[PDB]
Amino acid sequence: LTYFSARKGKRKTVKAVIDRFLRLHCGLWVRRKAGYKKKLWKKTPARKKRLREFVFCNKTQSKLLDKMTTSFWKRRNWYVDDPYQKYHDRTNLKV
Amino acid sequence: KNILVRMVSEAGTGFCFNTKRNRLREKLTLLHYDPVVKQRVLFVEKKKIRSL
Amino acid sequence: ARALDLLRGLPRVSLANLKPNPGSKKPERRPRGRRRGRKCGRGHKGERQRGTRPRLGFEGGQTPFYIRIPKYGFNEGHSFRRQYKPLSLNRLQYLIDLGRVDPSQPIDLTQLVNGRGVTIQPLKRDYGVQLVEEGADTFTAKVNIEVQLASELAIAAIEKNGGVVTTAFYDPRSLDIVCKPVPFFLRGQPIPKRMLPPEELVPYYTDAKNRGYLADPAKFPEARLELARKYGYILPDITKDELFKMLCTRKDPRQIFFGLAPGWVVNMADKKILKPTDENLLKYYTS
Amino acid sequence: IPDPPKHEHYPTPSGWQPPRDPPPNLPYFVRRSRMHNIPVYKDITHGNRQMTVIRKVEGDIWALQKDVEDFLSPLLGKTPVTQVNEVTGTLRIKGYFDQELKAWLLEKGF
Amino acid sequence: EFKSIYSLDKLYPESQGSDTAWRVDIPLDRLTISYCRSVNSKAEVRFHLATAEWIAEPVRQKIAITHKNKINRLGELILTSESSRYQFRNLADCLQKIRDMITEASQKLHRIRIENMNRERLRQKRI
RNA sequence: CCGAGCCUGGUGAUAGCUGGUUGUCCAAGAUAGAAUCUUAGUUCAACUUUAAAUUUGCCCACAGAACCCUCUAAAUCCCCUU
RNA sequence: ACCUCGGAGCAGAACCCAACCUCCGAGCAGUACAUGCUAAGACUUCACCAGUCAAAGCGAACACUCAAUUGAUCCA
Ligand SMILES: [Mg+2]
Ligand SMILES: [Mg+2]
Ligand SMILES: [Mg+2]
Ligand SMILES: [Mg+2]
Ligand SMILES: [Mg+2]
Ligand SMILES: [Mg+2]
Ligand SMILES: [Mg+2]
Ligand SMILES: [Mg+2]
Ligand SMILES: [Mg+2]
Ligand SMILES: [Mg+2]
Ligand SMILES: [Mg+2]
Ligand SMILES: [Mg+2]
Ligand SMILES: [Mg+2]
Repeated sequence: LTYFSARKGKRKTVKAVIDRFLRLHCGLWVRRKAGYKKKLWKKTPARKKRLREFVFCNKTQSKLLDKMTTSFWKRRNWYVDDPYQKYHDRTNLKV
Repeated sequence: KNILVRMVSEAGTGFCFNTKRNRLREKLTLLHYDPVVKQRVLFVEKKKIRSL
Repeated sequence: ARALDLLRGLPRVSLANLKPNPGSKKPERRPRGRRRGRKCGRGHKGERQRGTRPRLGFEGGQTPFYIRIPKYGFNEGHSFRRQYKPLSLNRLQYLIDLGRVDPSQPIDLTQLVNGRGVTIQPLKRDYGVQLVEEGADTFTAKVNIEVQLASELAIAAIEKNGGVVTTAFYDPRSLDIVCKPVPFFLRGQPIPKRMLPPEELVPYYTDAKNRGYLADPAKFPEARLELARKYGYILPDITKDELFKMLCTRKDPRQIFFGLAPGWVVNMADKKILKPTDENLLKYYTS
Repeated sequence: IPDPPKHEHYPTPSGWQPPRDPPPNLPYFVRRSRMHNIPVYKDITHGNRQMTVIRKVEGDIWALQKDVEDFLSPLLGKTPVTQVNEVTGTLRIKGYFDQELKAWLLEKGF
Repeated sequence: EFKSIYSLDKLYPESQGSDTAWRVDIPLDRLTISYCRSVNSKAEVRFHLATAEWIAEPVRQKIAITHKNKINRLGELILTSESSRYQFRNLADCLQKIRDMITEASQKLHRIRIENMNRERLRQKRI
């Protein structure tokens, strides 16, 4: 990535990550399963259900995605009707 | 020797499913579940999507 | 203090005497000596050690994780999304109790911001304040409040105590102006008229249930009564209250401030208001 | 910041209670913040180390440490592990006891 | 003082009076309301069904028959909501339950049925 | 010093390759792999280091972990107590 | 000739592990047409990506056989 811009001298976001991932404020990243739109005719209903899921990422994956995005993408957003609003905060988490 | 075809329901319109069919056979008419009308209804083949 | 008594005996504090607080200043490490610098933390010779290690996200040739995942519109129109800062009834009560906001006067965005109860960022696409149901119980305050969004339960809580809640729209420009009036006054430009809600937001602000500012006032009584029936409280009669005039008072649409008409110039230095006289200007500002 | 207005009944609906006049006769005094709240704060470090701090402390802070230990002993069974910062007048406690300590300092008259 | 073309008097000509906006069937006084901190709060609503004049006589009779389980020793109908953090919404659910109860009065089991039928068969003898 | 002259500039070209990388003292510290135009390299895991939180970790005893092929051992996993 | 997947020599007995080699096979097909929807807990080809099993529930009826029988992102 661009650590320092030529114009502003600022860290840049990788726009690929924004197109593919959602960041929850708590630090988790959400993604679609790969190949969920692909060749559904030859796939079992159980497998199709597994594919049609929003899944969280590894610690290592999360750390990668954090570095590849600026602080703007990590801010608390109060969207008017956000389907992922409840998932922004963690409850009853011990260590 | 098999082709993937689209099956469209007569009722609960706008719902369809894909099934494989022998190429040399006639057009399929099936009785399949429709979630829009929440019942089993008749489906007809409209066109062949691909050949597998 | 005992420490000041200690100071009395000690030599005078000078620029010679000073030191940083322990733990504040970590030692700087530099590649000199047996330990810190021979390969200098860089390990054995390779791509990493030469300093030419490939970009973040590159997996050495394998299709990268971030690329492998399909695109989905999680952030499709994040910028064009409207955002509303939540103000709990709990927080509102706290502000009233601590005297940060004045319930005797109408409570607005300016009043909330001046009380520093809420922080509104006009940029970052905040469209104002959302009143939320949190702290509905143990809210005992009679207020005339104007918010951009209000939940059913929050409206019920306000009305139970004999208060009045209204729902208003502020466009980005007027929202900036209303939240920070003093900087705007220093800009020199006359007060603009607040633009009407976008087409999609019009039905919300014209609904009596939401307590919209553009809604029919004749529709308000039965709306209030139905809300009272639902949550099982006797609906207070506002007319009987001596603060009826205060509870009634609302800024009409196309008016940012309570006593200031659009088109007026505030001259703060000499403490005066300048009003246009030209027919064209008056027609423009009134419309 | 405006002075909080006088209420006929305390505590307020929000739960706010003014400091006792005259101040309690104790070796230590805990001063309110600018916003007239008890200065007890939760703290987290390493994402697992949970702490509570009492901040604006004047006088004998060691007296406060002993009293805090005595208060928290029945709740924990064990004596709470604490740090005393004489310089800054701060007392730090391992674990979250923000609500308990706030209530305690309120009843003590701070 | 200032009035625009989008002022409410102009928008709605029939509504002009200030009081018009602020002008004013279960009796809440009759009902007894209690709150318990059971996390979701708990609200309990109790009222004497027999002496409840606001409900119609045949409706009382039908409610007593249908909802006999909720009836106390003293004859008080008790209904409870523990579905919400806010006691407001809990009270609302209780009141709605009362409304639905009145309405329904106005206008798993297979196992039990077989057991009862079998009991009847065994009873088939004379003195 | 011509399989494409020389000079200057771009240019501090690029080099997963070669060579080098400068005070003192102490401490912890070694060999499962996967993918890769990939095996002179890199990314993830494994191991290693630090700090923090909390409870178990290791050693283990009875019991327990398949037939088929007609054979098959040293062993291993699991595991209270200690 | 080979590069991907499945089986045997091949870890004699949890798992994993025999490069190179010597052999075999796979790149389908058949029957359903609820091969609907949803959801505890798990397994996992030593990472990731992928892949696998499944209680309960809703709706039906009175989550197929086969060792592999397969292909991410973009884009159209
Ligand atoms: Mg060394
Ligand atoms: Mg040397
Ligand atoms: Mg190296
Ligand atoms: Mg080397
Ligand atoms: Mg170089
Ligand atoms: Mg050593
Ligand atoms: Mg390749
Ligand atoms: Mg190579
Ligand atoms: Mg190399
Ligand atoms: Mg053991
Ligand atoms: Mg694994
Ligand atoms: Mg292998
Ligand atoms: Mg089932």
